[PDB]
Amino acid sequence: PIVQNQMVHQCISPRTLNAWVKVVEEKAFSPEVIPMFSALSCGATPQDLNTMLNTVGGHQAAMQMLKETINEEAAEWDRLHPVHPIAPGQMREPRGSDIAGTTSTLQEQIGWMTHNPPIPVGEIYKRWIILGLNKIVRMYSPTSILDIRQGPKEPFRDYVDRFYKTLRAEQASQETETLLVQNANPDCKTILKALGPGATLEEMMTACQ
Amino acid sequence: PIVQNQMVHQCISPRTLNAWVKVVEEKAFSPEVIPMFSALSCGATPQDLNTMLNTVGGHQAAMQMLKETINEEAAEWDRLHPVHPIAPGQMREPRGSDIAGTTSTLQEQIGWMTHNPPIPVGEIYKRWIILGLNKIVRMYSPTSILDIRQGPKEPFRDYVDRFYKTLRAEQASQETETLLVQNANPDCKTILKALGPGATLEEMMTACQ
Amino acid sequence: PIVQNQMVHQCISPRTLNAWVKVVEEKAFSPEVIPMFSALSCGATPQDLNTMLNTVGGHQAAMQMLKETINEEAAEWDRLHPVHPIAPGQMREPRGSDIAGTTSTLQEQIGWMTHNPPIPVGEIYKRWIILGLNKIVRMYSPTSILDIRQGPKEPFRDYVDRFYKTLRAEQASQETETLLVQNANPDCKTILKALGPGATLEEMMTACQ
Amino acid sequence: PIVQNQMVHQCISPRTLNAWVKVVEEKAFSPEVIPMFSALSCGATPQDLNTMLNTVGGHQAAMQMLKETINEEAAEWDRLHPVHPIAPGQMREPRGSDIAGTTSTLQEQIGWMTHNPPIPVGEIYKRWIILGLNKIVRMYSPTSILDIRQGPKEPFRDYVDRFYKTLRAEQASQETETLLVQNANPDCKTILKALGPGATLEEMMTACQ
Amino acid sequence: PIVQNQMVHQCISPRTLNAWVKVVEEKAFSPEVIPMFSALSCGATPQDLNTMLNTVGGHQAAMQMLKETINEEAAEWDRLHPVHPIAPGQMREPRGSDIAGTTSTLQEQIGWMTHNPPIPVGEIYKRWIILGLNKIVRMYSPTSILDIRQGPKEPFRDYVDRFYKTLRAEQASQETETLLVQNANPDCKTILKALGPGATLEEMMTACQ
Amino acid sequence: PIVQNQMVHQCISPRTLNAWVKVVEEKAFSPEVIPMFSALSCGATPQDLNTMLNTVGGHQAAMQMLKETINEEAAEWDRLHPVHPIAPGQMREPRGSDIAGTTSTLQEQIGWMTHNPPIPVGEIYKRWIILGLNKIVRMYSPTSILDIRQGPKEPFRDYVDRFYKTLRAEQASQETETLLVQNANPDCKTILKALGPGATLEEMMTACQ
Ligand SMILES: Cc1[nH]c2ccccc2c1CC(=O)N[C@@H](Cc1ccccc1)C(=O)N(C)c1ccccc1
Ligand SMILES: Cc1[nH]c2ccccc2c1CC(=O)N[C@@H](Cc1ccccc1)C(=O)N(C)c1ccccc1
Ligand SMILES: Cc1[nH]c2ccccc2c1CC(=O)N[C@@H](Cc1ccccc1)C(=O)N(C)c1ccccc1
Ligand SMILES: Cc1[nH]c2ccccc2c1CC(=O)N[C@@H](Cc1ccccc1)C(=O)N(C)c1ccccc1
Ligand SMILES: Cc1[nH]c2ccccc2c1CC(=O)N[C@@H](Cc1ccccc1)C(=O)N(C)c1ccccc1
Ligand SMILES: Cc1[nH]c2ccccc2c1CC(=O)N[C@@H](Cc1ccccc1)C(=O)N(C)c1ccccc1
Ligand SMILES: [Cl-]
Ligand SMILES: [Cl-]
Ligand SMILES: [Cl-]
Ligand SMILES: [Cl-]
Ligand SMILES: [Cl-]
Ligand SMILES: [Cl-]
Repeated sequence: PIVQNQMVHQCISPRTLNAWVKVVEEKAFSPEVIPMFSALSCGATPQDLNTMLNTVGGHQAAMQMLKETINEEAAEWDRLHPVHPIAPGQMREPRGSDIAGTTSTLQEQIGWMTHNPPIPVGEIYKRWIILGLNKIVRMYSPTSILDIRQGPKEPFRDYVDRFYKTLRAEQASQETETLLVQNANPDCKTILKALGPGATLEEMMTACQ
Repeated sequence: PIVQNQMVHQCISPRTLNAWVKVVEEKAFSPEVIPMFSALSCGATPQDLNTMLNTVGGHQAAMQMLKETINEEAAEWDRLHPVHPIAPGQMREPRGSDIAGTTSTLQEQIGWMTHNPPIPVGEIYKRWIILGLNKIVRMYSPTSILDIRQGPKEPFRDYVDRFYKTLRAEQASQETETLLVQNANPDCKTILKALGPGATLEEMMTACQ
Repeated sequence: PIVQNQMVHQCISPRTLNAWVKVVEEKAFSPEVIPMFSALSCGATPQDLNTMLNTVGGHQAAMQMLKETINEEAAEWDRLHPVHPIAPGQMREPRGSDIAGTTSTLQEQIGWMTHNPPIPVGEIYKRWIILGLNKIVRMYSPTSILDIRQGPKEPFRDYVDRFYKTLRAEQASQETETLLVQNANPDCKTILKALGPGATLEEMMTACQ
Repeated sequence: PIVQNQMVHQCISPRTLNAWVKVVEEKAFSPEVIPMFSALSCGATPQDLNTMLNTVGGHQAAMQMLKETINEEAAEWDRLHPVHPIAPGQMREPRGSDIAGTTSTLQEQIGWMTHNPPIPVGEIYKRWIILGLNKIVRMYSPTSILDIRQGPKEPFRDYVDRFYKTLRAEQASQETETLLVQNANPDCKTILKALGPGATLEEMMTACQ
Repeated sequence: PIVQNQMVHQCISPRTLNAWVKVVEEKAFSPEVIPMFSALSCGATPQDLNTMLNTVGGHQAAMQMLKETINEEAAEWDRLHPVHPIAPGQMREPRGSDIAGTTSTLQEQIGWMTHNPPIPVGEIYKRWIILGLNKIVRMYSPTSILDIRQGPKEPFRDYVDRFYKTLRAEQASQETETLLVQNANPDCKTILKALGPGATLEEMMTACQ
Repeated sequence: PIVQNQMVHQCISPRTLNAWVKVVEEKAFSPEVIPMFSALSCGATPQDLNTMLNTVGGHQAAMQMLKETINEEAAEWDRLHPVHPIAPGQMREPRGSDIAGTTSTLQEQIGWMTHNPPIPVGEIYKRWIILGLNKIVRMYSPTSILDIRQGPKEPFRDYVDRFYKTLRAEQASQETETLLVQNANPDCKTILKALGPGATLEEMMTACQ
């Protein structure tokens, strides 16, 4: 990544590398994997981002979907930012493929990211990757919120956990009280109805405790 | 977070990230998880705080209660601190949503936290989160102190552990001798009665050892 | 804690935090936990010390005894050092509750600890905590030294280990040859008697090997 | 490796050393081992690269293939860059065997890598090694893409994972929609045929979900 | 410990603390524990050395022998270096109890160790401790070298391992070919006799392979 | 070790210490242990090298062979470099025993290693140790290359792994195609014969796949 000390390039650490590999091995593409990726790739160059994605073994259906998303965003970038035999020793303008690190060198990437003003190719590429990762999360979300209904003897708290877990995956962690009540079991629904509208989640959970 | 070297921004470390994820996985929302969160988020930006909260998988009923608490505190902040097309290159005043990191950039957050004098948006947001976490702890406290009574053959020490464990959860670690005696078993109660008032916990525990 | 680079404040590390939590989980309040706490809290602010104590789940009977000890020492501090509407921008004198971190801010704590000359509130508070921890160790010491006697077929070395383990807990690691001999079994006692007085532990152990 | 602070030599870290040894022990020569090697050997001298390769126990058939590849590339380097009793205290030009670290000292390697302009012998040697590693990956790829066909009751997602896993190994992670459809089972093939051409992978996977 | 940056005091690290605790837990007082202690206590103050010794739970017979050894060496130090109401703001001369850290403060210890010329109280105290540890190792050595004899079907290599393991413990790793031959089994003894004198260990082991 | 910042002495790290102990515990004296030792002892003083060797428990037959090798090399050093009551405050010339750290202090070792020009006693001693370690590896190599022959149903790849593993141990990783073919089973030998001479290992392995 690029870090302070002056802004200088640093090697990706074994700790960072292992942390990413392990979270994928344990969590696959549960929603919480996205903010972990984002956090672990803080200051990342496009090379660093490709490194992290490449260290993943398996999950290749998802990674191909990721590739396709990246290619679309790169095509759109080029449409919005067309580049014009470059002047000797001068910084060239990055194309989509340069941002994704397929046609740019590390030194070029460092040049853009540390320029004044910077062309933040690390942040732009991360944005495309996170967009692709959110799509994978939505695809792999196993259950519709319509099918999350409280069991006859399921504690209300356990039901609320499932409801908001499902909502998070279906929306890729991007921001329902009435539906929560509607999908509650008849005993807790009666109690929640009696609370009326404007009840907080805390109050609803206390009531069905 | 923001740290010294001059006050500069640093990437959240994999060690910090993993420590938070693991403590939640092992301890859920036992009271001791709060001071761990506070300690692990030392110097945290609002982005860092959202990162830590987002890395948590599951417990989504609690996180939604947390969200609601944050939104209330943000609404109250705006009521107390209304903001007035900003002057070119000047620092704007943070709204509630800027403190919670939904409408502020990392650079803006860095600007407020390192300003002279600082607008400590990291500390303000942490305060709202801890307030929400304490409510979760109180909600998930399984037992009333009224039901913590010493067993006929339960060692006094074991009883005192349960009593103060329960008191801590019920009060979210925010600061009873008579009730302790009252809920003791008849043999130890007789002994403690004979000690009289003004006995320390140490003396009470020695007496029923 | 406060450390050198100039004396500056640093965030407590995840390594330190986890080390303390784990040693308590594994060793409870065996004597060796005290020097570990002292070592892990090197340079600690009162906030850091409260953090470490708060990260402990369970053992709440002991922590309440710790609280009581802290409150006594704070009351005594105030008796010895009474404080007199403070001058603008000037350092106030710490009360007992400021040293224990209940009524002082981190910035105030940093101010006292790094002042010239320093008011070492971190060291003063640690002293009160260690005093409380030593009392817990003495309370939880399961066996009197009077009951540590060598078994008929127990190796002398194994007996000496138990004797000095017990002595350490009973005295909270704060500094017997005749009693060691007296509590030895008849065969080793005969041999040790024949060595006479002035025998070192090494010589005694060699003799009953 | 060589790193910034001025460009200076640093000892390879135990963390780096162990990370490489462990990834080989767990993953052998699965494709994802290559980007891990590349990442762990960031800034590596030829000595460092030989160190990492030498710390591997077993897999000696592969390492001999690696040796042969390195020797070929070294022979080609010498053909392209012939060297001409060197001037006192002056930098000599590296031969193939100097780049591979068999006939060069660490100090010479440091001299080339930190020269102005640099002769990047660490990067040149890594390139030869990665070339050899990609060949090992292609050799050890157990299955042809022609044999990856969707099972009668195999979920489409599971099939796509195998297809792109196989494609990655066969091509050593160096960059098929029609073949994917062709190798799908009759039920999903019917559905995919009906989507027509121009369908993204996402759309194809949604359709056969 | 005291380290470079100027010679400054640093807190003992959790890594160092845990490494010492664990090596004792796993190896007790096998000979190899001594050089580990010495290495882990590099630059240690007397306080640091007491910390490390105090973090050990159990083994209290050995630690009491250690105490006695330390007290003897302290008594001898005072005999050799008698100290003479000290001049204001001046460095006092350390007594035995100051070197062992029972009557000296950390600041005094830092003063002696970083003085010009230094009074290396950390190194002097470590020397006394290692002397005591070597005695513990000799005491706990379970077997005399006279009882290490090669089994009828024991591989010569396995016998040599036991012989030199025993010799190391008996001598506390402080520096026999004829005895090695003498204690060999009749078949290997015949072969070694035929080699004659002046045979290296390598040659002897090859011969009885 | 000695490292850059100016060349200064640093304490050997707990990570380094543990890494060496563990690799020996897991790998004994498999060939790959040598480059690990070399890598872990980067910049090592003779004291550091003795530390690492001393932290090893067991394997004492091998360590005695190591001792003997070191003593021979020290004797040869003295023969080649005889030393001549030294001038006050001046650097003395190191003897063999000074290089091996038996008669030299750490400060003397630091003096030689950081002198201009340096007398690299750390590198000289490491060379003697590695020479001794290579001999141990050759001694403990369990199998002659003459006995590595492909099984009737053993995959060619598995056979090549054994062949080059054996060759590495027999030669202590110091640099056969005809012998590889000669020791292949009759079916693969027929195929390899038909390839003719000049076949690479890759081609041979593809042919017998
Ligand atoms: C964790 C989570 N669950 C969801 C369910 C449905 C939709 C989105 C989500 C999210 C992501 C989610 O909303 N995460 C929060 C952080 C957070 C996490 C946990 C508790 C409180 C705050 C976040 O990133 N931001 C910017 C945020 C902050 C305050 C209020 C609203 C949003
Ligand atoms: C740990 C704990 N148990 C409780 C039970 C009921 C109510 C609150 C709690 C707490 C939190 C709790 O009180 N923690 C203590 C720190 C502490 C922890 C353990 C032992 C001694 C001191 C704390 O944070 N502060 C500021 C404090 C310090 C000294 C006296 C009183 C309070
Ligand atoms: C470890 C231990 N066991 C005891 C039994 C009864 C009373 C006290 C104790 C102690 C604490 C104990 O005495 N620890 C020792 C350090 C130590 C530990 C182990 C071996 C040698 C020295 C200590 O802290 N100091 C200051 C000390 C140093 C030298 C002589 C006497 C005391
Ligand atoms: C991971 C993978 N699977 C493959 C299958 C066939 C051929 C090659 C491969 C690769 C390597 C692979 O292509 N890795 C990608 C990084 C990557 C990994 C995972 C998802 C998205 C991007 C890469 O290194 N680069 C330079 C790249 C970046 C964007 C588009 C195309 C290529
Ligand atoms: C490891 C060991 N085994 C022994 C058996 C009997 C007596 C002493 C010992 C020792 C300690 C032992 O001798 N350790 C060696 C280091 C060493 C360890 C292993 C192999 C080679 C060199 C040592 O510390 N020094 C100073 C040394 C160095 C070279 C020659 C002689 C001594
Ligand atoms: C790993 C190994 N196996 C062997 C079998 C017989 C003889 C020696 C060995 C060695 C040591 C071995 O040769 N290691 C290689 C590094 C290496 C390791 C693995 C693959 C490619 C290169 C090495 O140290 N050097 C200097 C080297 C580099 C390029 C060509 C030839 C030698
Ligand atoms: Cl893969
Ligand atoms: Cl979730
Ligand atoms: Cl608790
Ligand atoms: Cl091998
Ligand atoms: Cl103990
Ligand atoms: Cl040993």
